[PDB]
Amino acid sequence: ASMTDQQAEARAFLSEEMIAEFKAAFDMFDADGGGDISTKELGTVMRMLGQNPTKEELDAIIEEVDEDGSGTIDFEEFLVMMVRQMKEDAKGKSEEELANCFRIFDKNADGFIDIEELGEILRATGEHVTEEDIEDLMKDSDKNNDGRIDFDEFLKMMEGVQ
Ligand SMILES: [Ca+2]
Ligand SMILES: [Ca+2]
Repeated sequence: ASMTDQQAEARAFLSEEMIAEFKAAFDMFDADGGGDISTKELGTVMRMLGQNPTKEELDAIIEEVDEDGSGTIDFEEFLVMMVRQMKEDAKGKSEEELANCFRIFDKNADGFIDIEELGEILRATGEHVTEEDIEDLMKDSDKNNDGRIDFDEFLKMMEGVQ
């Protein structure tokens, strides 16, 4: 992926109204109307738009985009950086939520989901699940054949591909 390839993929990931919303905030720091902002303002615009880069991440980005020393980042490069951050933050949110889901499923807090806990959570959804359906999910998710689902197997069960 060239930079332009990365920029075309960044644009394809976002709806056009979202792109124009991001440009409306970006434009408030341009002033000069040139299609770019100081790299000193990148963190501010990113956080205004709901992203949370660390300082180390921002330094890494600035160094990626400011090799000519102009001290600016353009809008197309800004979109590439926003999509990278959106993907990273969403990944972190999903892992955090899966760890909370496991702590709820594991009613007895022993570090495993057993067939009784699994049957009880699935029946409470209201779905017409049978004991055979519950046993089939258990057997398919239980990689090491100990009769239970630990957090590593839970992550694989839920994420599915993984
Ligand atoms: Ca348990
Ligand atoms: Ca197991």
